[PDB]
Amino acid sequence: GLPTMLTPGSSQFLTSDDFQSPCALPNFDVTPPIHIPGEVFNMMELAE
Amino acid sequence: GLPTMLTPGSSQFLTSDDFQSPCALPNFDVTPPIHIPGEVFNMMELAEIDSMIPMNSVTGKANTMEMYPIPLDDKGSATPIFSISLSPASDKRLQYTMLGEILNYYTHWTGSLRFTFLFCGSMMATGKILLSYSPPGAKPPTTRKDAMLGTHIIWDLGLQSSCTMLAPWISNTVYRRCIKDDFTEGGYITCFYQTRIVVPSGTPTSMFMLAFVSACPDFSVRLLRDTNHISQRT
Amino acid sequence: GLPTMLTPGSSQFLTSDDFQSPCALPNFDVTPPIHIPGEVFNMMELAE
Amino acid sequence: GAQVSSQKVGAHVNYTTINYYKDSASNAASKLDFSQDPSKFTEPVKDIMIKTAPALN
Amino acid sequence: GAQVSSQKVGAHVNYTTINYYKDSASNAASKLDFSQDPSKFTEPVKDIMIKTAPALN
Amino acid sequence: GAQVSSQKVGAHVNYTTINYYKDSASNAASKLDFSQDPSKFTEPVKDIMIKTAPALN
Amino acid sequence: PTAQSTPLTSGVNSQEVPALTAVETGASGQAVPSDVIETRHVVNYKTRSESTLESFFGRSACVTILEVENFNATTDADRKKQFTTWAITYTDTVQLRRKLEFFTYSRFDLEMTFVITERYYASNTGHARNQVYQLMYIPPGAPRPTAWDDYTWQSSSNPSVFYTYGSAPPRMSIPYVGIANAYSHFYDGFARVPLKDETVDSGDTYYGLVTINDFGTLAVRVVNEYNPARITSKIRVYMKPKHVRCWCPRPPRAVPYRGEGVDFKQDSITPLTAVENINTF
Amino acid sequence: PTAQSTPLTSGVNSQEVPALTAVETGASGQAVPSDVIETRHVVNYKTRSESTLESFFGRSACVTILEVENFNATTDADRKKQFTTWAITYTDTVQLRRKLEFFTYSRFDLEMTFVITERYYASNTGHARNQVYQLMYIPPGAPRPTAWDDYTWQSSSNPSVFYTYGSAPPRMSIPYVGIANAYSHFYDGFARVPLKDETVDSGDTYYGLVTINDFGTLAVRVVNEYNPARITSKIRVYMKPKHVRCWCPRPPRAVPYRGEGVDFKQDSITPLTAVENINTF
Amino acid sequence: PTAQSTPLTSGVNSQEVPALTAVETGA
Amino acid sequence: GYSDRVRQITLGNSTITTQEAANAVVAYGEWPSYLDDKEANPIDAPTEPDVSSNRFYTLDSVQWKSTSRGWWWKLPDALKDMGMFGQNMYYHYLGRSGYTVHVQCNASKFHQGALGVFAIPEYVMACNTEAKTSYVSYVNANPGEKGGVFDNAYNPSAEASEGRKFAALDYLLGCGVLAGNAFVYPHQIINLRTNNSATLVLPYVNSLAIDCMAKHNNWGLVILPLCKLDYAPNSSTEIPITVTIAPMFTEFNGLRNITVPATQ
Ligand SMILES: [Ca+2]
Ligand SMILES: [Ca+2]
Ligand SMILES: [Ca+2]
Ligand SMILES: [Ca+2]
Ligand SMILES: [Ca+2]
Ligand SMILES: [Ca+2]
Ligand SMILES: [Ca+2]
Ligand SMILES: [Ca+2]
Ligand SMILES: [Ca+2]
Ligand SMILES: [Cl-]
Ligand SMILES: [Cl-]
Ligand SMILES: [Cl-]
Ligand SMILES: [Cl-]
Ligand SMILES: [Cl-]
Ligand SMILES: [Cl-]
Repeated sequence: GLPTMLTPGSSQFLTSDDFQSPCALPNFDVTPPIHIPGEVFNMMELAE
Repeated sequence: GLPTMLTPGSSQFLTSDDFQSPCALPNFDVTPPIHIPGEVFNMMELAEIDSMIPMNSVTGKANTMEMYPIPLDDKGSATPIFSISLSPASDKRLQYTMLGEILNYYTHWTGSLRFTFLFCGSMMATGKILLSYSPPGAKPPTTRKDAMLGTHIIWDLGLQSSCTMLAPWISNTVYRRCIKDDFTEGGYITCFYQTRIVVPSGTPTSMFMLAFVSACPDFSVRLLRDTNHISQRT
Repeated sequence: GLPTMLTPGSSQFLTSDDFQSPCALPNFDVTPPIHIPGEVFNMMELAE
Repeated sequence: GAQVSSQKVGAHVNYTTINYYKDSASNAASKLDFSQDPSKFTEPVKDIMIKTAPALN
Repeated sequence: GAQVSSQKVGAHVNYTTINYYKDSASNAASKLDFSQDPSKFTEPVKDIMIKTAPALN
Repeated sequence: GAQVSSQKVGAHVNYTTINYYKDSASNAASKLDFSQDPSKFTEPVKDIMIKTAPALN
Repeated sequence: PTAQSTPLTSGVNSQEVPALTAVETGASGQAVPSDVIETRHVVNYKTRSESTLESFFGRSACVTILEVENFNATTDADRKKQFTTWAITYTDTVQLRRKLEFFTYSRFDLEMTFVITERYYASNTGHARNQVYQLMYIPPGAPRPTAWDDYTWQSSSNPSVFYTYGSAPPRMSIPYVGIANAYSHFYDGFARVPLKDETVDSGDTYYGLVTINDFGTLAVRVVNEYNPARITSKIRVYMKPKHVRCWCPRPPRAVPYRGEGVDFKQDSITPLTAVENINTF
Repeated sequence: PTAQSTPLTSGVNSQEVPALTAVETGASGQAVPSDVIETRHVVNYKTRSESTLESFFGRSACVTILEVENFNATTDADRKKQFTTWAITYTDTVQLRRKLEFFTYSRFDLEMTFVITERYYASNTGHARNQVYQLMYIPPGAPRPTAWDDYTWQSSSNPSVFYTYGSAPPRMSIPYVGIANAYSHFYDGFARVPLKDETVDSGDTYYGLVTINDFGTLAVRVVNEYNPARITSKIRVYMKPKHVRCWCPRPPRAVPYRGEGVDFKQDSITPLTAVENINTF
Repeated sequence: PTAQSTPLTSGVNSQEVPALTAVETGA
Repeated sequence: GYSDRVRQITLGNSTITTQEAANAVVAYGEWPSYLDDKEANPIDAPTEPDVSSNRFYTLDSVQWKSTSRGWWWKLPDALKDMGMFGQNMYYHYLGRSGYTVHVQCNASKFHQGALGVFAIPEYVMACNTEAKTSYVSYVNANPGEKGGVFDNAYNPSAEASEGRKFAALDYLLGCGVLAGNAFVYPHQIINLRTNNSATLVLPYVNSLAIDCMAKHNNWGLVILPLCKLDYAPNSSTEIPITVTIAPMFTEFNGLRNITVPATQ
């Protein structure tokens, strides 16, 4: 194997992490999107 | 998965490591920077600033403002005015200078040291003063005739108030240690009246000078360490 | 994370290994080298 | 396969991403989307209102 | 995405860095910055002082 | 950043190295150095000695 | 870039007098050895790499020690031992604090690392399954836990790290989060202006950074329910400033601290050891 | 590059006499087989790869064994068992030392690796939770611990490694840290010059490298507080010189060491076993 | 993209009255 | 003809001359300036009072004696009651200012002594009770033009309520650091044999572009006798030290009714 060395943080679950993960339902065909009125992109839109 | 194999060191926490780690506050918008005066980039910038040596830290004067001024008078004694070893991290008087404090976060130092003296007598006081640096390995100088055989400067008191004596880098090792150590001893700094201080009548016959120390541009430090100058109970 | 799989040998300390490891004194400025007489490169030089 | 993108700036560069999985659902967070149109909620009026003009004329 | 930079020399090369995270705060240490200007602390005087000249004329 | 070098031959190729650390002290072993000059120890004489000639003439 | 080389110089007999100056000007001495002695040429290959700010601060330093326990708590006092909260600061310890306080202002990102250790409280109560810890960062305003298993730990928005005992020390980066353009290590002021003839108390108010600083709270619990064996844990918190800038240097702390402020203690204000004589080598 | 091939040569009858020389000159014998016998051609494909300095020194060698314990200490002696300090050296063991001492001077970076092992002191005092160790490098001048839990272990500037029992042996690299341009394995001198008529003691002073060497101190503790079960640990320290240069070869150590110096022991200065006769095959 | 910057502006004395509106409109 | 010893400074309707100066310090090498649009924060059009407020104000003089341990002031506190500067300061929530500080002390060619004159950013000082930390009253922290004095003794109070003032211990610079290291701060020395004045030009220094002047002092001004005053014919003689300070590049935001701080 490729020699590797684990660093601090290894195996932790940080709730604000941003990693990839395997999909439990591979090659699932999501329902096609349609246009719905009232899309929001930013909470500051609501603050205005 | 990609075949891998863990090596020694795996899972350790080395406090001087330098790794990436996930951010707890992703896509956080930091406050924009603005220019602030007095930015510092290197601790050696601070080491090049003059700070006052507590040269007269004798009993009754140590830990008072009177620890700094070096007593002078018009009597022309042959006894040295002050004497101190070139041990800038460990000496009882140099360790608490700004340079000394910075040195105590490091293990090794190298370069030339600058000693600047400010005469604070009256304008009517005149005098000539010998300032000497004797590299180590011989009898420590306690008389002017031994001191003047080393590196030295004769300072004439006058309109220009201050004189700089250098302890040039003269060492066997490439670095000295920031501790008291015979192998990396630095030598001896002394001071004598070359003539004497002379004053006319109606003038103080005793007065002071202030001594400052700073690092030269050839100076550098290595090997970060904890200082012995701060602690706490547990 | 990148999917990986540990192989035999993982976590062992082989005394003849040859791996990188983190430096305890980062950005340390080593004493400059100077020429010293009598450099040796191979134990067989001494055997001759 | 590698995508190189700008990082969110810190106190004082780019970063690299490779997708390892065949399903987009496995991917990390969507890239920052600064899109907005507050007017669909703050001013959903049929006839344009010019601020400097009277709202009712 | 890979940056190749000079290493700090040892007893007797280059190294490679790739940033894995979208926030610069996650990055390893800043590269060595040898910038300095001691004069802002050691000589913050309005009028230039030439060493070889008298400080006060 | 990757260096490709010849391996030491076995019973019957090249290998790849990337340095991961900013200090050269962190690096793996120095590459094989076959330098030698036994004469500095075996024949450190001022005047050249030709083997086939008399050592003392 | 290297520290300064020394040029070859001989003597002088001249109206140029670099040895004299006037430090009344506010300038430090500037002369170097070539100004006052004969020098050889020496090429200086040495660098100031290890005294850059990044190098000086490039260490994880312990800033506090927290304690939490896991056991069947039947009193209010024992229930409060099942979790702990800590106002985030660097003033519980002295070493990193003193280094930061060489400067008035700073700006940096932060690497936080944790070391978690356990011991058995006693040996006649069986054993305990491996424990998972939750370390939750509670920004100012977010609800603080009053019990180890209350609703706050669901942590929908606060960052939490779940750490499994025996795993590598957990670690995360924090951006520069100051509400000013730099952090202030010293603040010569107050949080509000007391006004003429107001009825607000002026006898028990404080001064300086303590009146304005708030970096939130770290809350820690053992996620597991109790075993028959009581387990006591310590959590050591480490901080490393990285991507560092600093401004406005200061003399370093010369005497012991006695709290979060600059105050000093009467029995500990004599740092110098007196020398026998002014002429002591 | 390979070791020398042998050329095809026949006999001679000549005034060229490579078989004779004069080693009084300081030159070793130089003749090779083709100078004194008839030889065939043999192509030599073999190399001196494994006797380069890097190859000769390319091993992690144990240089010391340290001990630390974790238990409820109620006496000064037992409190001192909760941590240990060790002046860093290669003279506690003999094998690496002897190899280094083929040379007068060296220059290398160092890989340090540690092997940490535990056992229970007894079996009637329950069990112990998994332990974390701190190994702190204390450079000369930095404060040394007097207790396992004093302030020095916060290690703001000293490098420390925190190791979790059962994990891979911890490891770090150290640069060439000598204050000279090479390390000296031998130093024929003193740390200071004793001067005429001085009152300094000359009866109890030492000689050689011991008077000038100082590579700092390794301090080790178990970070955990005590369990009811006392745990005793050993820490084996390993050194591998890498990126190696050496100068000025020496005869290797022929008799047992008896300390850090070159001194020898009266009962152990007869390395050769006598042969029965000068004619013994 | 950033939040809105503020332009340099002085005073007014004008028939343009941006301070008044009519929120009955739903705006 | 021109000399490092002779200087004129004019700001607004005020001028200073000195014939025994020693150059002048510009703190951290930076002259004060107005706040740039790219570093701005409050968005209201600021008041820039210019000559009405950016001018020399002379404080009450203090007396240097052989027994004096030193003096301190804070800025903008020391100028809070000074003409239109004070009015602009208190009518606004926010303000920023640089300064020209001119310290004046003449004697004779037969007197001796040396004053260290230091400008210290965020000059936080120790309190005088060990029952609390950071326990200083607003009134004691903000003495105004009278400033305060240093002492060579530390005598913390028996009761917390009586120690809500600074422990201005000279050799610890009133803040737990050694006074010999104060030279890391912008400074000059008035050494009586050499010079009779010190001049320091200070930019605005803070971690913010602009701040609440009534809450927060940006600079401390410290005058310490490094070498005691001595005069052979009368060791008990006293000579004045006079401090004159001009705000520079003043800028204020957040106008409302006037701030009137508590006085007791
Ligand atoms: Ca309108
Ligand atoms: Ca000059
Ligand atoms: Ca021959
Ligand atoms: Ca150079
Ligand atoms: Ca010269
Ligand atoms: Ca061959
Ligand atoms: Ca032959
Ligand atoms: Ca904008
Ligand atoms: Ca105006
Ligand atoms: Cl939960
Ligand atoms: Cl559970
Ligand atoms: Cl600790
Ligand atoms: Cl513990
Ligand atoms: Cl006032
Ligand atoms: Cl009031």
